[PDB]
Amino acid sequence: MRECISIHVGQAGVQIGNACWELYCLEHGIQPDGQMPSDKTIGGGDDSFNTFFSETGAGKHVPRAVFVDLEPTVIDEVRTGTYRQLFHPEQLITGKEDAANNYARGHYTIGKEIIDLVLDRIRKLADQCTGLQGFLVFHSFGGGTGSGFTSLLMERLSVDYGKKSKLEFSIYPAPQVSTAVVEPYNSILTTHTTLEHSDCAFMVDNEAIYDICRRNLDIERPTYTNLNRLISQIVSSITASLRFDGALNVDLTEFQTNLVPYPRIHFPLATYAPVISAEKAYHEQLSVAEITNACFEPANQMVKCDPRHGKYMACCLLYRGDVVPKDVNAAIATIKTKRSIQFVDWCPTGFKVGINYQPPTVVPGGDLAKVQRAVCMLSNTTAIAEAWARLDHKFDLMYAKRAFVHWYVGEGMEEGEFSEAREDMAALEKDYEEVGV
Amino acid sequence: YVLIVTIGNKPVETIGFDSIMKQQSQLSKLQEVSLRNCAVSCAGEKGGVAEACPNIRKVDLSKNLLSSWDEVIHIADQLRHLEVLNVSENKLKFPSGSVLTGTLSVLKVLVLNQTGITWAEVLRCVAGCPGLEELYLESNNIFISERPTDVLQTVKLLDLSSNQLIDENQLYLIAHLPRLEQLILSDTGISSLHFPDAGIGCKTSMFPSLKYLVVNDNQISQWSFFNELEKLPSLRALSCLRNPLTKEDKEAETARLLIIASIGQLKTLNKCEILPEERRRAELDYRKAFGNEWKQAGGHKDPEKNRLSEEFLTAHPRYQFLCLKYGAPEDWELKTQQPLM
Amino acid sequence: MREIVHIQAGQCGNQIGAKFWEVISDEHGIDPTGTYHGDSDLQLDRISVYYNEATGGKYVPRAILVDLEPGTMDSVRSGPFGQIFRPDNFVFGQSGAGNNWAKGHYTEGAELVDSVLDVVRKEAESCDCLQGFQLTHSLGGGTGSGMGTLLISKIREEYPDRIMNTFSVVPSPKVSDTVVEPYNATLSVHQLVENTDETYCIDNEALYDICFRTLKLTTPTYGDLNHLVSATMSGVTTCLRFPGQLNADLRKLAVNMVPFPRLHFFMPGFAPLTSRGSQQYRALTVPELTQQVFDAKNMMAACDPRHGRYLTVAAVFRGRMSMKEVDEQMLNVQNKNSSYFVEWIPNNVKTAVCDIPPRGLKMAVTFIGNSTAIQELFKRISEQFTAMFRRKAFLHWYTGEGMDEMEFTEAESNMNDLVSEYQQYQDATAE
Ligand SMILES: Nc1nc2c(ncn2[C@@H]2O[C@H](COP(=O)(O)OP(=O)(O)OP(=O)(O)O)[C@@H](O)[C@H]2O)c(=O)[nH]1
Ligand SMILES: Nc1nc2c(ncn2[C@@H]2O[C@H](COP(=O)(O)OP(=O)(O)OP(=O)(O)O)[C@@H](O)[C@H]2O)c(=O)[nH]1
Ligand SMILES: [Mg+2]
Ligand SMILES: [Mg+2]
Repeated sequence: MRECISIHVGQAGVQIGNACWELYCLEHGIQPDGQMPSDKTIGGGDDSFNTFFSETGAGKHVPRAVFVDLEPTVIDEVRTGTYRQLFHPEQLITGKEDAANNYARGHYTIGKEIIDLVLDRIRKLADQCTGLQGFLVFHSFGGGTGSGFTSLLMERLSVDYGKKSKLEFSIYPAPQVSTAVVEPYNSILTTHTTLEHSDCAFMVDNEAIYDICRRNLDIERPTYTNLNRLISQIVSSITASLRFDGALNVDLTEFQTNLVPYPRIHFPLATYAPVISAEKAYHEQLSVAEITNACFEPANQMVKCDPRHGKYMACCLLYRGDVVPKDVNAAIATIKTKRSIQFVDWCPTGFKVGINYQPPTVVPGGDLAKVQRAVCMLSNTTAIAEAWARLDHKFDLMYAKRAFVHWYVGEGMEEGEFSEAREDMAALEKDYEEVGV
Repeated sequence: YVLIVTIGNKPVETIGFDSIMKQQSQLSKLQEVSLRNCAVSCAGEKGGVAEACPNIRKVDLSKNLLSSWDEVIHIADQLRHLEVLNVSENKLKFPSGSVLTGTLSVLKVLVLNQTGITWAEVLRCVAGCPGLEELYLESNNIFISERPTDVLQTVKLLDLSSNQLIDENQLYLIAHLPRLEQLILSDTGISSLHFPDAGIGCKTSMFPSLKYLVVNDNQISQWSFFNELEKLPSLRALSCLRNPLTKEDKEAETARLLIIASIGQLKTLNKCEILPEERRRAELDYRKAFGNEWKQAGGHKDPEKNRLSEEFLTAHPRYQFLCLKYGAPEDWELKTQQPLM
Repeated sequence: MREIVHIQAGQCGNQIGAKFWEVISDEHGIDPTGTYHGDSDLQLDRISVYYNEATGGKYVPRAILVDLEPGTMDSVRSGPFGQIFRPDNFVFGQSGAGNNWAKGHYTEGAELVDSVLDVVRKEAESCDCLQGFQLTHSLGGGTGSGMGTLLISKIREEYPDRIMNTFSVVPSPKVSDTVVEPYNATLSVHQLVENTDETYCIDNEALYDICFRTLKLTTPTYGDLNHLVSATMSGVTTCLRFPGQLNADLRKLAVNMVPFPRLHFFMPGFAPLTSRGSQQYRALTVPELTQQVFDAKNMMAACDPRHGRYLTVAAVFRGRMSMKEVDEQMLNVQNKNSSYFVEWIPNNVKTAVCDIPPRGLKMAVTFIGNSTAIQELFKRISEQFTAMFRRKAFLHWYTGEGMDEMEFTEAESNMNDLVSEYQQYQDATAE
C-alpha cells in the first residue's frame, strides 16, 4: 500500500485542510479525539483509510497532514479548536512575520527561514510511511504565503523527491473577494514557478463558488466557512477514489495519465452535483441522469467559461452512492443523444467512468443536505484558457504603470521575472490555441 | 440490484463496474435502497424480506403503486433496523382510528410528503415510532384540528411547508412540543404571529426549545413579526429571504440591521454568522433611525423624566435596553434630514 | 504583536514627539506615573505596539531621544511625562551643529551615531516582531535633519527589511529667520528620496497661516504648531494604536499608499481644527467632517490637493459612527447624479472606523493623500536654492567641512527630476 501527505499553507489553505479533515473524520466515524470504533486492527497494518491516517500505540488516528502558516493567529484557532486532540502539536508550524501579500517575501525573506523547518517536518513525517505517492499541496494566488512559499517548497520537493507526484488545489481569485490589488502579481509568479513541479492543478473560481452558495445553498452573504465546506466536499468526492479503493484513479500517477494528456496543459475542469439546501431535505429527487446532465452546465462548473465553444481533451466521471450500472449507461446515452459536444480525435485519452458504493455525508447542522447519490466530473478543456485571458489582462493593466512592482524587486527577485512569467503565459496561451485548432 | 455509446470522437470505457454489481448482488449487505418508479403495489409473501435483507438502514419507496398503508407497515416490520423511511408521492389509505405500534421504534426519520395524510391520521400513524427524531409533512394540505396527546414528544423536526392552512392558531397547538428543536414554515401564507400570554420584556412559554424558525417566502410585511419573535426563549437562528419586508435589492441591508436589532440572541441570520462588529453596527443604526421618534414619544435623557407612550414601546420594545447600552441619543444626532440653499 | 521603535531628532522633532506621546497617553489611559488607569478593554488591545511590558504592569515608551546639545533634552526630561522615558534613552552632545548640514551629518552626527545606534539596537532587541522605524524631525536645521538622514541611512543599511517613516517638517520664512535653511532642506530631500518609504510632509507655512487666521491668534508660537502636529499624528496612527475592521498593518498600508517609490510624499489633514485650552466646541456630522478634512484649509501642507491629481487617499474616522454611514457618504460623493457630488475626492478611499475619539472631541477624522500637488512645495524651496547657489553664499561653511559642490548639484538634479516626474504623472489619463 501507499499513503499520501497533504501540506496546507496560507489561511485559505489551512482552512480547507481543516474542513477536509473534519469531513473525513465524520465520514470514517473517527471521533474528534481520534477513536475509530469500527477499526479492529490496532497498532498498524493496511486498510483503505490508512492512506491518510497514521495509527499509534493508543489507537490514535493522526491525520497525515502538515499545517504551516507564517502567522500564529490562524494556527491558534486550530490549536484551541475542537479538533486539538486530532492533529499533533509538531505538525502545526507557525511564523512570526507574514508576507503582507507579497511573493518576493514569501519566496525569499520569510520563506528562507521556514523552508528548512518545513522540509525537516515533511521528512520526519514521511519516515513512518513505507511508500509515498505524492504531495497534495493546498494554496491560493491572492496572498504572499500561498504563492511564494508554495513555489519555494515545490522547488525543493522536485529535488528531494523527484519520483513522486505533486498535485495541487489552487484557488483562482476573484475581483469581489480580492483583498489586495497586487493579488494578480502573486498569481502569475507562482503559476510560472510550479509549471515544471506539478502534474495536475485544481483551480477554484471564487466568484463561481460565491454564486453557487448564493443560488443553490440560498445564502444572502456567503462567508469563508460556506466556501470552505464546499471545497471540502469537492476534495472528498475527488479523493474517495484513493480513500475507498476505487477502481478509477487508484493512485496519484493516474491523474496525470487520465486528465493530463499534455505536460504543459494541466488545469482540468472539476464540477460536482447535486447542491441541495438544508431546508429542502426531502423536496425533490434527482436520478443518475438528472445529476449527470447538471454537470454539463456552465453555472454548475467551478470556473466561469463556455465549454460549448471549445473541445474536451479528457473526461472522468465519478459517482458516489446508490448508482446502478444501468442508470449510468442510461445517463450516458441521454448525454450522448441530447447535448452536442466536441472532442479531440488525436488525444491519447478518452472518457472514463467510476463508481464508489458509499453513502454521501454532510456536516450536521450546516447548510448542505444529505443526498442519496452524487456525481463529480473532471474534464480538461480549452475553455479554461478564457479564465487566463482575464488574469493576464489585469497584469497588463498593472504593467503599463509598474505600480507596486518596486516592492517586489526590493526584496530578492529582479525585474526579468515578470518578463519570463508573462512570456510563459504567452506560450501557454499559444499552446491552448493550437490544441483548440 | 441483483439484475456501446460513442460520445464526441472517443469510446466510453467502463472500469470497476463488475466490483459494484458484485457488491450490490449481495442482498445481506444492503445498507441503503432507493426504489423509485419501481411500481411497488404490495409487500409480497411474509418472512421473505425478514431473511433476504433484514439489515436495511434506509428505504425510499417514493412514487410507487402503494395503495393501502398496511402494505408499507408490513415491509417496515420485517426490517428491524429501519432508520430512515420515505414514502412520498403515494396515495396511501391510512386507517380511520387504529394505532399500529411496536413496529417503528428504531425509526429516527419519517417523510410523508404528497401522501395526502391529514392530522388525525398522521397522529395515529406516528404512534408506532415514539422515538421519532424527525418528521416531514409538507405538500399535503393538512389542517390541524387539536394538539397531540402523548404522540410526537421526541420529534425535533416539524416541516409544515406548502400548506396554505397553517395559521398562528394552528401553530399554538404544536408550540407545546417539549423537544421540538426546529419548525419549517416556508410557503404557508402566514402573515403575523402573536403571543398574548406574555407582555413586553417577558419570555413566552410557547416553543420552549425552538432554535430555528424558517418562514422564507411568506407574508411578512409588518415589523410586528420580528418584534414578537423576541419573546421566543431559545430563538438562536432565523431565516427570511423573500418577503414584502425583505428584498433581494441592494438596499435591503437597511432592513437586515433592524432584524438583528429586534432579536437579542440572534447569533445567525440567513445562514450567516453574526459578530460583535455586526451586532454593534445594527444596534447603532436602530438608535440612529428611531431616535427622532423617541423624542416625540415623550423621551428624555433624565432618568426620572422619561415617560414614553405605549405605541412607541409596542413598536420598539428593544429601544429601552439600547438606551442604556450606549446612552440616549443627543440633540445634535437628530438633525440630519435637511438640504442646503 | 508588531512593535514599532519611535525616534525623534532635533529640537523640533523632540518637541513634536513629546507632544504626541503626551497626547496619546491620555487616550490610551496611562497616567504619567507609568501605570494604566484606563477603563476600556480596547485600549490595552494594541498597547504593545508602542509600549513595552515591564514588571508591575508599568508601561515604558519605545522612544529614543537624540541631540547634539543638552538644553531640549533637559526640558523633555522634566516635562509632564518625563518620567516614563528611560534615563538611558537620552543621547546628546554639547556643541550642536550650528544650522549646518555638513557639521550635523558628517562630523558630530557621525560621531554620536555610534552611541545612538547602541540604544537603537538595545531597543530593537527587546521586541517580539519589529515592524518598522519612525522618526520625527525638521528640514530647516543642521543637527535635526542631518542626524535624521544619517540615522535613516544607517537603519536602512543595517535593516533593509524594515519600513521607514519620517514626519519631516518643512521650514518657512514666516517662522524662522535663517538664510541657510534652503540648503539643508534640499540635502535632506535628496537623502530621503533615496532612503525612505513614507514621508508625511508637514509644512511650517500652512500651520502658521492656520494658527493666524483660523484660530485667530495674535502672535502664535511653537505651542500652537506642535499641538496641531501632535493632533494630526494621533489621527494618522489611529488604526495602528486601536483595533479596527480595516487592515491596520504598516507594511501593507505603505505598499498601498506607495504605488511610486519616488512620489512617497503624503500630505496629512484633520478636522475639526482646535487650539490649546478650548477644544470642546460641537460634534460635526460625517458629511461636515468629510467636507472639512478634504478642504485645503485643514491641510498641514501649503499645497492644495485640488491643484493636482489624487494617487492614493486614506481616511480614518474616530468617534461613534458605523462604517455603513461612511461607506454611503463616500459612495454618494462620487455619484455624479447625486445631490452631494463634489470635485476633490477620488473614487477610492481606504476608510476606517474607530470607537475611541480624542480628548475634548466626540468625533474626528484624518486624511492622508499622495496627491501630486505636493510638488509645488518642492518648487518653493528650489527657487531659493537658485538665489544662493549661483552666488556661492555661505558656501565656505559647507566646503570647509568636507562637502563638495558636486553634492549640491546632484541634490538639485534629483529635486528637479522628482518635480518633473510629478508634473508628468499629473497629466495621466484617469482610466
Ligand atoms: N476559497 C477561499 N479563498 C480564501 C480563503 N481565505 C482566503 N482566501 C483567498 O485567498 C487570497 C488571500 O490569500 P491568503 O491565503 O489569505 O494569504 P496568504 O496566502 O496566507 O499570504 P500572506 O497574507 O502574504 O501571509 C484572496 O484571494 C482570498 O479571497 C478561504 O478560506 N477560502
Ligand atoms: N513647527 C515647529 N518648527 C520648529 C520647532 N522648533 C524648531 N522648528 C524649526 O526647526 C528648524 C530648525 O531648528 P531645529 O530643528 O530646532 O534645529 P536642530 O534641528 O536641533 O539643529 P541645530 O540647531 O543645528 O542643532 C527651523 O526652521 C525652525 O523654525 C517647533 O517646536 N515647531
Ligand atoms: Mg496569512
Ligand atoms: Mg538646536
